Amino acid sequence: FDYETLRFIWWLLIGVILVVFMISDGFDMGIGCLLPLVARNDDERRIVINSVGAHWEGNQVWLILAGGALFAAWPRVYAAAFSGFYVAMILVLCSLFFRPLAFDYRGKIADARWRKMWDAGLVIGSLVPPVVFGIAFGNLLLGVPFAFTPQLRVEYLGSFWQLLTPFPLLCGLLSLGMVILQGGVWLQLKTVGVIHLRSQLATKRAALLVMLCFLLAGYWLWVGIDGFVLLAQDANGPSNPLMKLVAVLPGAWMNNFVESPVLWIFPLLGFFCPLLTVMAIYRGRPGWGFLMASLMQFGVIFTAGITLFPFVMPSSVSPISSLTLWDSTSSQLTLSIMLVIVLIFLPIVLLYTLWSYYKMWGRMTTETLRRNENELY
Amino acid sequence: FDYETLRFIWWLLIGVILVVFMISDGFDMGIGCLLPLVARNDDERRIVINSVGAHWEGNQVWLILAGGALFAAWPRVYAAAFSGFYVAMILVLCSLFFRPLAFDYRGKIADARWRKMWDAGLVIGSLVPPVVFGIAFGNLLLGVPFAFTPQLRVEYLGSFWQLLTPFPLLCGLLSLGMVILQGGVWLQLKTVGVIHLRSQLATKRAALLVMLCFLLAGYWLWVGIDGFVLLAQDANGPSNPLMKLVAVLPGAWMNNFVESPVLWIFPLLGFFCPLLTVMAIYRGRPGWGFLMASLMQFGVIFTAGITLFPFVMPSSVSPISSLTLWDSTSSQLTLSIMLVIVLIFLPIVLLYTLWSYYKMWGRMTTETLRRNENELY
Amino acid sequence: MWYLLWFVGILLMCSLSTLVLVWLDPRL
Amino acid sequence: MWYLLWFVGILLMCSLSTLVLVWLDPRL
Amino acid sequence: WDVIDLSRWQFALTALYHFLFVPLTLGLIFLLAIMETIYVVTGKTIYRDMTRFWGKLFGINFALGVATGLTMEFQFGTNWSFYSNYVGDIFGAPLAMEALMAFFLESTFVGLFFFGWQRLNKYQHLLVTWLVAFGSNLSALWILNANGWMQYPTGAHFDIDTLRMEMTSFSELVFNPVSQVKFVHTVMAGYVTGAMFIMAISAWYLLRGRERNVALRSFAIGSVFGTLAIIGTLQLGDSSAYEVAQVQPVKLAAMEGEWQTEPAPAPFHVVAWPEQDQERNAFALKIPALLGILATHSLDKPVPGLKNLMAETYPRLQRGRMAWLLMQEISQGNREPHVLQAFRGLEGDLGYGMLLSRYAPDMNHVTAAQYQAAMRGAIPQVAPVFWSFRIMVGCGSLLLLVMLIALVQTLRGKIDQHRWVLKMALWSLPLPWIAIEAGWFMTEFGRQPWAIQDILPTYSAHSALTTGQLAFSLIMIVGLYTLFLIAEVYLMQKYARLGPSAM
Amino acid sequence: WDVIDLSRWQFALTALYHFLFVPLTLGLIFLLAIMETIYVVTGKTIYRDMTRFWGKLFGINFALGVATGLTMEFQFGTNWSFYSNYVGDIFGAPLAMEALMAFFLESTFVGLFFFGWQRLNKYQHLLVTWLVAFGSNLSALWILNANGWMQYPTGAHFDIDTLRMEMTSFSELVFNPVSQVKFVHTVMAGYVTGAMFIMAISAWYLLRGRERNVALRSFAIGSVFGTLAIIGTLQLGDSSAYEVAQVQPVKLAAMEGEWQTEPAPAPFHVVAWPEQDQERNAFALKIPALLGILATHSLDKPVPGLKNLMAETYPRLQRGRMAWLLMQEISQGNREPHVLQAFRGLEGDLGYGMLLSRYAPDMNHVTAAQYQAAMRGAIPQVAPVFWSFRIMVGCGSLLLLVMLIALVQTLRGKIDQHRWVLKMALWSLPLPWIAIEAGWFMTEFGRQPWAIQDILPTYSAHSALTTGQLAFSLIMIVGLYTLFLIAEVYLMQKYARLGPSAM
Ligand SMILES: COC1=C(OC)C(=O)C(C/C=C(\C)CC/C=C(/C)CC/C=C(/C)CC/C=C(\C)CC/C=C(\C)CC/C=C(\C)CC/C=C(/C)CCC=C(C)C)=C(C)C1=O
Ligand code: HDD
Ligand code: HDD
Ligand code: HEB
Ligand code: HEB
Repeated sequence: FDYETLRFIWWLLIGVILVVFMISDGFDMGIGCLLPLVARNDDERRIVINSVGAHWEGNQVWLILAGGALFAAWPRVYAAAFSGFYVAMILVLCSLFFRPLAFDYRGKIADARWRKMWDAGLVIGSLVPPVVFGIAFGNLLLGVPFAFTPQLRVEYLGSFWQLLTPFPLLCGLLSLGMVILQGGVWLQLKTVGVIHLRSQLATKRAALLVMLCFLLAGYWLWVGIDGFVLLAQDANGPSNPLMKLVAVLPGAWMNNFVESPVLWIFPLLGFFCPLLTVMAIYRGRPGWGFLMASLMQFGVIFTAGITLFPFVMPSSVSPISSLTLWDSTSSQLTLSIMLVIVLIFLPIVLLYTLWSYYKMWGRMTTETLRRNENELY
Repeated sequence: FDYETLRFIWWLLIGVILVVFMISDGFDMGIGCLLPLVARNDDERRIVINSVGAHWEGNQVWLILAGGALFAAWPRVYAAAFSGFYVAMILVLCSLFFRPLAFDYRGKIADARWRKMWDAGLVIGSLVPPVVFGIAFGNLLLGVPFAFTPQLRVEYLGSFWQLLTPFPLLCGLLSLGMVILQGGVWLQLKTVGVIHLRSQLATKRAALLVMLCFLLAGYWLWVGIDGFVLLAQDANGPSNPLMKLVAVLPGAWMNNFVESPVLWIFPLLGFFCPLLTVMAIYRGRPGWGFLMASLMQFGVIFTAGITLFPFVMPSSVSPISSLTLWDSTSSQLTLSIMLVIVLIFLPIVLLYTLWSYYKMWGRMTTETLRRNENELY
Repeated sequence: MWYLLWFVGILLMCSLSTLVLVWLDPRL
Repeated sequence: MWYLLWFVGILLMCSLSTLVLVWLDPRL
Repeated sequence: WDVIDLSRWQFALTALYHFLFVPLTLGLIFLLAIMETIYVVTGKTIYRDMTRFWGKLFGINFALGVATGLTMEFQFGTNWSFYSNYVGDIFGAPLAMEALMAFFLESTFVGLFFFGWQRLNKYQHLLVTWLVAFGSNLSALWILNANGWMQYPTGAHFDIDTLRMEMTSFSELVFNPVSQVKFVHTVMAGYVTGAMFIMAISAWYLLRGRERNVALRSFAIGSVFGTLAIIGTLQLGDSSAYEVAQVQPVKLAAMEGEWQTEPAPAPFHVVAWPEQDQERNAFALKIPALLGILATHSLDKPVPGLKNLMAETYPRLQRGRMAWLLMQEISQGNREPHVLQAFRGLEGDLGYGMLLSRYAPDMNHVTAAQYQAAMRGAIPQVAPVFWSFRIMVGCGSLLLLVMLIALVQTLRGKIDQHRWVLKMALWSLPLPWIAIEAGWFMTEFGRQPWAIQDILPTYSAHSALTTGQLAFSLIMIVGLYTLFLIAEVYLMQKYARLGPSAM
Repeated sequence: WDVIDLSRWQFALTALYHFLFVPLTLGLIFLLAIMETIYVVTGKTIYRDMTRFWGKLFGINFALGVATGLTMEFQFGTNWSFYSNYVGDIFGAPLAMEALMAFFLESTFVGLFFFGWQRLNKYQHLLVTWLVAFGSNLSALWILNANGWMQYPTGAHFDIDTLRMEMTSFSELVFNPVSQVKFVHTVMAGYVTGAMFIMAISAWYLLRGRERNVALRSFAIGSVFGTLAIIGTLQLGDSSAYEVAQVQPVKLAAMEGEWQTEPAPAPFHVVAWPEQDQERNAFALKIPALLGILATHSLDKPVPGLKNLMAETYPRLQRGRMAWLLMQEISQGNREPHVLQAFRGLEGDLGYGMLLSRYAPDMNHVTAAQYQAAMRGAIPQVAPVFWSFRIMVGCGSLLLLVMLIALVQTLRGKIDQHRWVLKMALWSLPLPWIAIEAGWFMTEFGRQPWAIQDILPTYSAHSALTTGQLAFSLIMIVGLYTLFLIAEVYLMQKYARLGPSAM
């Protein structure tokens, strides 16, 4: 495998892993965020929690897989991103703390205060991570204030508060809308009753919010934010971020779509998928709605990736030392080894996760919860 | 451990192993040889066979242990002895062939011809090996016709028929008497009835034969056979048989006993033990008789060893190249390793063999055989 | 080669515990 | 180190056969 | 406090807190598999109740284990930016592969096991439980492989173009001698922890008349598993000591408190006070010809002392200074043929160059005092390592004795006939945790002057963070971990007091 | 016939005849231990009848195994005097230790097991059976350790004073890489043989309505044990092939029929006719890039050919000629300082010196024709080794397939539902014996020009015996072995036809 082809393949693999994690933990965090907005009773909260209780661990593990894949394929991107967003990563870790404990502990105390506290913890842990990830992505699209020393050591020249500009906040709101839409669609797929109607209404509202936010982000990126241009870079050369030429030009983010009109499908797909899934939900076919929601996640993520195709976390303060997909990559040997390991094991993982979903496909009604009230949490 | 001390310790260990094997396989082959001379009926033959049926394997394994110890500690002695006595070793192997098959097969066919054939095979396999071992020992005491080339390669300058001089034949008869006496004492220890009386008579006759043969051998060695004298030899030097000075002098075999009068106990013990065991058998105490028989075996073997203390298989044709205990020995490292392995494992072997004897101490009467006639062979 | 040794050893420990419990269950 | 591996492996095979026979005996 | 020390303390607390719940999971999942296997084979329904009751506690511990795992994962990027950027090309493969295979297996099938009782049959449930156990163990396998590569680098070469160490051979990266022994040892220690936990709870039940059916079977399983696992972990601890002696003489010298090289019958200290102001021990209790036999498996093989190691590293310090100067010249774009040829030599001492950089403000001119300071800093604090090693060995011996007594009582069929046996089983509950924490602390503190052994010191591997920025995270995680530990221990106590009869 | 060839044929026949009964004992004793363990655990008396019935046949085979063992033991001294005198200092330790420990254990406890049914309780009887199995396996361990040292000498140095090779390090003598793999492989092959024997007899019983209680349990035990053992023995066969490739390239080249060195994707022949008049194969069927992957575990590692090996041994032949001249000068008492200093160099080629001594009447002056003859004789007959290897591999694959099918049928609980499965189990009975004899023949014939690899050729290791003296022994042992084989096979057939119901 050629080094340039290997790097492009691993970039695509990172995109696919992010899409799959987004789908899974997105319906998970949609359940978490719709717990207070839909379930007005303790029984309803128990139903919605047990809807994803069995499979939530296998969805969270996708986040760990994404972190490990970043640490392996793109150690520079991993280090710079998790060092600059130190407070953000601490916040997301504190949020993800509650989800296992909230799932496994709230059903073991009869007191209402304990259940309320753990429900609040679960809601926080399902709400904060998507918003913070959206903020970080928006900052990446805007330019992270960091630079590299002549020795490849990364130092940060910013604070957490400087990441709270309106554009990353809008991106975080968009991510929250996407995850709550995914959770609402999953509720359509499992729950039946008043929860079904409330989840349908929430899904329609989330789809409208996602469409409006995506259009606003597109306009703002078109007319508000300048972009980075990779003038020259050795695709097959060593991963040395310093050895590059890059200049900042207005409207550079749209160059990938203008040069290749075939790439316009991803923004169009990600924009029109929420409408299609709303139509499917109103048509009474939750399966096609879930497929449309998954396509929405994939299209939005890959649109974001294509907009940043030659740049991964560009640096605003220093045009040079901005990490790319060509740079910030491990050596060819370990990259190929990781690629072959992924090709060997990932299909098996998908196969047995699908088998686990198949064996646990029963609907979560009130009578089923009441029959197994002792064990289900 | 000093090299000379190590070699002397291993010589003593070889002597002890030979004594133990002699006791065990001696009572075994005494059973084998007294099978036709005592058991006049199929039931009696079955009784005497099952008397040592369980423990015979653990007695034969002593022969393999002696062979391996010779091959390890004294590779030169092993090679020369088993090459010069090629026909003798073939005969003893053919004799030992029958004993396992005779034990395990004669009880599985109802025909009398099969039982008679396997009884004859067992008698041959219990009779030939002691006689051939006695003949070989007598030839060693007389001088094996072999020599060493300047390169340490051994060639034989004799034939099997030349080993049939009267003195080795007398030694073989003495060995046969010893083994049949041991077997008769073991029969006294286990069997009760007419077999007991016949075994007592056979034991008395065997003791008389052993005493007479030992006295005749002593007289013949005193007045008939000249001996080898080790003038000079490097005790701690390398095991090179060529580097030695040795001359043949009449009456040299008695030098060890004359120089050290304390060594006369072994011949006296080996001569007076058969009388003591006959007295014990006539006194009705088979245990003391067995102890006296074991002391007889030990005393006779160690008398033979002391007579050949500085020479192991001397060569008659060539005074030089006659193997000794100082020469014909492995290196110090492997000798010490074998010694420590023996010191570790041999006591455990003795302990669990004694435990096995303890668990199988029941007398072999006719009623016991009849109760378990289906399984016992 | 300690990985295969550990695999065989843990399976051995599991089977030994299962056998001991099967033998000992009536005796309790 | 194959000696210890063989020891653990043969004990594992013995215990696996014993367990399979214990499970399968009523089903025969 | 210093930023580097604060980050080290944060990682220490996070790792200890995370590993307060990992060995319990490792042991308990296999004991649950044992109970499920017995239920499938014998057909008796008692073992199903046993495995349900123990799986409740297993899930209670597993939730917090998962919670701490995320922080353990992200701490490398949050607090060790330079370390990650330096060693990622070789360190990402185990971390990524573990999450790819073992974490996926355990995460999916733990939910399938908890919620698949009614749907899956007995055989499918047993297979799911076995998959959970194997995935949980393979995750430890890959993590400990990464840690072993940290202890003993293999298949690693520095690259001027990327200013980092890149993977050279995956085969020797996976099968390095330290990693295999470390993995087997830690997994056996986790098995011992789980078995002792089961035995302690069963003994507490048997001390009263509350439970006698579940308690006896659970005690028997725990006793047999604990005896086998304690034998295995003692053997693997001896093997790990041999590997440390072969690979990291400094760590072994710190463990045994050996300052000066001594003849082959080297006396093994059992009690000493390794003061560092004077390079010697205090009121040492020496057993002659003991440490030399164990460390070298023979005689006539002297064990190097700390003073000799420092004396040997002094030329390594000079070569590292030269290498650091050459590397800085290379990085500044000064492409000279002489510099390029010279950097290939003395390339493996760059870690000592970084040590001098920490201990010498000016690299070009260095005085003897700076070299002395670097040599003093080249070794860890001997006393904590020595005492941690002694505590771990003593607790391991006590575990062996207790589990042998328990096995003897179990095989006799009279478990509850002696109150003192049950009391000993109960009071031995904290000992596996104490021993395992002490052993892990000794392992990660014996290599103290090195984030990677002889490659990258820990001081230079830190990221660019301020005191307050790190203190906020430290306070937040410490408070959350304290609250979570209180809640988890309360739930564990409550459901151990409740008993299997409640469900 | 020649004396050396006659002695080689005698050893061949004796070894094959002895090993016609050893793998059966090795497998059957452990299967008896399995049956006894099941009887002790479950308590059902059916397994006691099973173990009695199978122990009858076990003893029938064991008697003849013991009978042949004595000749195998004494043949070294009777027919290989020079070999023993040359390598005893290193070869006696395994032979003596085996008889000291394993032979004693098995010999005592086999009688204790046969005659201790009524006296010893169930637990003592089970312990005795386990001791018998472990001793029987340890004997194979030590014997195969000796044979592995023969295949790959280790810890051996020539000594001028004793004109023999003396032991240098016991630790590496015991733990040599070839010996461990050979031991595990042979023991697993014996397990496969025993399991297939049990399965074949059980299938023969099940083909009729004679037995259905003992037969089904015995078939299940045999199937499970055979599947596990066949997996183990295939893995260990691959490991043995790797070890042979690493240590003895000549044997590997003979096995694969490789004459000329070829690029890294070396095609693995499956069918060829290795003619020796012309150093090439005939109508070869080559699978590209197959043998290189298996032999070297990677690519870019070419496998040497026979021609290259001969070309490399030619300088070794010259050095061996020099060494043999120097050694003969030393042995004649010619103590010259120059000779003493020169013998230390080129000391390890003395085996090639002995080869030249065989192939050159005059050592001082040697022509090119004699060197060519020695080079031709430096390699074994390629065709028998090649065909033996192919036969062994094919029979192993067939065993794997048959035992997998048997295991699948057993786990389903429907063993007798298909007649063809039982017929396949029956007709696969001779296959383990064919494969094991072929593998042993290939092992002991691939090193043909060497009694000890690169140390002592087989031709010079023979004793000083005449044609008639050896022919008498050969005729006697051949006749006795033929009669004993007839009797043993008749008894085995009779008691397999009789069935367990008779007793
Ligand atoms: C003209 O076309 C366009 C529009 O109009 C139609 C737009 O509206 C827009 C604006 C739209 C957006 C900015 C929306 C972006 C998409 C989403 C889902 C919002 C961001 C929130 C998320 C949760 C995304 C998922 C991200 C994460 C879980 C991790 C975020 C990264 C962190 C913490 C640091 C590590 C860095 C990375 C993973 C970067 C990896 C590299 C990439 C190129 C991104 C990934 C994608 C690929 C294909 C590899 C664009 C860009 C456009 O091109
Ligand atoms: C025993 C070896 C071991 C060690 C030293 C560690 N872990 Fe761990 N970890 C486990 C073994 C383990 C496990 C057995 O896989 C756990 C225990 C409880 C659990 O849920 O899985 C766990 C959980 C766990 C998880 C959550 C798994 C999931 O929910 O998908 C992650 C991400 C990590 N660990 C990562 C780490 C990292 C990055 C460590 C070092 C910095 C670390 N662990 C130390
Ligand atoms: C499997 C490995 C193996 C091999 C290659 C050999 N043997 Fe063997 N031998 C056994 C394994 C064994 C055993 C398993 O220990 C036997 C099988 C039947 C028996 O009674 O023990 C046997 C019996 C046996 C006995 C009889 C044991 C006794 O009654 O005390 C002796 C003395 C030997 N062997 C010696 C040898 C020698 C010197 C061999 C090579 C020249 C040899 N065996 C080949
Ligand atoms: C608890 C339980 C336990 C036990 C029993 C043990 C047992 C032991 N041990 Fe141990 N360790 C431990 C826990 C432990 N351990 C840990 C945790 C660790 C860490 C990890 C590894 O493995 O490494 C160790 C490790 C270890 C080490 C190091 C290694 C490395 O680092 O790699 C050493 C030296 C030891 C010693 C020891 C000894 C001598 C013994 C015996 C007595 N340890
Ligand atoms: C029978 C059964 C069996 C089996 C299955 C096997 C399987 C196998 N195999 Fe084997 N082998 C054998 C039997 C066998 N085998 C024997 C007997 C031997 C000899 C001994 C040893 O081990 O060595 C061998 C050995 C062997 C060798 C050699 C080694 C030495 O010499 O040391 C080789 C190469 C082989 C190959 C092989 C392969 C490739 C396989 C897979 C297919 N093999």
